[PDB]
Amino acid sequence: SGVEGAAFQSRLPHDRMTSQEAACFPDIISGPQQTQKVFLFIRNRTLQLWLDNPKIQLTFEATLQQLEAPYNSDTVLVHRVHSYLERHGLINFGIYKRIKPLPTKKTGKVIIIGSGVSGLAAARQLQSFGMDVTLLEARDRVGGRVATFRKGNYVADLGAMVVTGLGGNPMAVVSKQVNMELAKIKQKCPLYEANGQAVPKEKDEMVEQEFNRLLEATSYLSHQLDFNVLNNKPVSLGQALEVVIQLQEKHVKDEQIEHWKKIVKTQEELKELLNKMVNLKEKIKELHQQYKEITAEFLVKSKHRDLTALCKEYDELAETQGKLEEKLQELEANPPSDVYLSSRDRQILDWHFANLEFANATPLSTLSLKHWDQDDDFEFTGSHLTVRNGYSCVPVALAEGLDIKLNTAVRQVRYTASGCEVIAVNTRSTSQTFIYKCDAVLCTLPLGVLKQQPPAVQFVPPLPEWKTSAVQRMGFGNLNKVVLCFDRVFWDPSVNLFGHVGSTTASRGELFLFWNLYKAPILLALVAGEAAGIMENISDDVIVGRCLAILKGIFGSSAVPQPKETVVSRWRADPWARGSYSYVAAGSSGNDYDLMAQPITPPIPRLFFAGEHTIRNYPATVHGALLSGLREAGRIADQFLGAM
Repeated sequence: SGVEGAAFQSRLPHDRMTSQEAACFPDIISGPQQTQKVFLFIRNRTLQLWLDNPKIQLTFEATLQQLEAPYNSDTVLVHRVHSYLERHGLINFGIYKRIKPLPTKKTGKVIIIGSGVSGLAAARQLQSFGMDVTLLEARDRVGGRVATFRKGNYVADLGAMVVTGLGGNPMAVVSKQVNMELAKIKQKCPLYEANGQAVPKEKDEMVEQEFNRLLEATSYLSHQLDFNVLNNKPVSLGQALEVVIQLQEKHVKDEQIEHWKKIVKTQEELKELLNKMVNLKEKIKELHQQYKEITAEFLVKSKHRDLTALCKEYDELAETQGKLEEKLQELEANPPSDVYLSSRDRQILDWHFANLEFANATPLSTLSLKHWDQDDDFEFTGSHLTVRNGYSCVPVALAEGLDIKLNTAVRQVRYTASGCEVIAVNTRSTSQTFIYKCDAVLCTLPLGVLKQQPPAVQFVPPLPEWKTSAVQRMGFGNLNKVVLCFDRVFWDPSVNLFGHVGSTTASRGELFLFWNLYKAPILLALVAGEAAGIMENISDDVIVGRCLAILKGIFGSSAVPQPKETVVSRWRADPWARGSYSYVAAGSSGNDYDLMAQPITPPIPRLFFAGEHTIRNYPATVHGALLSGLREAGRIADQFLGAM
């Protein structure tokens, strides 16, 4: 399934056309199905060629000469496809050798705001399509939310760090293009309590099993019983979880009752049986007395079979009595769960939650119960890997040959029915400004900046109500890292990551997860959920000291030396960011990701948006950013260069 593979690795269905191709090739979709069959093979065959060697530019010519008969004969179609694929960044994207040198004559001038992966990506596309493009970047470096600390042999990612499963992941190609050393993440993640001791294999699995059950429960509750709104306010995921935990607590209390009742009842029965027995003892005494008084050869006979008969009664009860102490002692021995989760059990569960508040980069209570995982259906297949040599190798390589004006903070974007103006300023001398003119503006500003109040950059005219409203609706999270550079490795080198369980639900996200990813003696500590923001208000020294506390508790003092170097991120504070990444907030939905990507026109689309918060199916990711870049590059090329 080679050509079949290529289509999959391209997030496309190998045996049918997408609504897209259907739109661009309406003559085929609504025509001989025999042609559709051909179209696809051309598409799948072209991608293949590209994917089987993404280092060199795949051309229309090169494609045509590699297809086999009878395809190689339909020159036109091949072209039509190859073009389509290229325009939409499915081939010839990332970084490759050009066998067909760029034309000197550059048509159309577009300015890109921000030089993040989304930004660079589009930039390289618009330029390969022969347009005049310049990226204005506030920072004194490219990468944006991709930041890598490099000093000596020391390497560590302060921003994104994980690559999620190569299957169908565009980064896979890019990985190959920049020679980025990716290393899978070993699943073994040992958890250690507040005091420092590990968590027995058993509990880890138990509490974790419970963690999944709860989430599953909220999912059912949401997409089955439609419990998605309460008191007119949207239901958050944490809201559900807390409710689902409440119910579990009730079910336990309930089974404790029915048991206490079984007990008491069985104790009442005994106390009663015990009594009549004490009366039969009394009754038997009225006979082992009296009885012993000439007709006695029949009186003794009548008194005997009498007195005995009251034992074929008594010791008979001792029987249907033991059958109660047996039933009793047995229950008081097999009591049900005293509680749903112990105090310590709950702390571990909170770790799993915090671990989630990491993946979503926000407190569970702010997440939409219904849509927080709106894109689950789009995950790539494969093990998650980590960028061993620093995820920055990507943006750096992507910036090669581009016109990037670092230290240039944009403060105003003007767009009229006849052109655009981008006003920026030097971040080193706010006195001087710049007025770049262009036919189009591509805004890859983070949602965090777009949400800023007062506004970091001004739009003239102001953004539509429908755009600002979505911005205000969408969630933008925060996550932080603490980089600990040591001169020795006192941790387990075979262990990729290890957890630290907090003491309280509130602080469950404080340095809960430690990462061992690099060549040098380096550990990363994560700060998730509520902690994230708060911790930013604490000095590097203190925040580091607390890390050491944790580590020392795990490995023992004296075993944990002082860090020769420490790096602490504060992404919310970062004016060029204002948070880590977007998330579907309770009250918002995947539709806002679409509304974001929607271009703004005042008769012809002028202002365009790209970036992780604009790509609905692959939101909050480096690859998400990447695609949103290619996406707009294509959309813009179609508008300004039209057809090829």
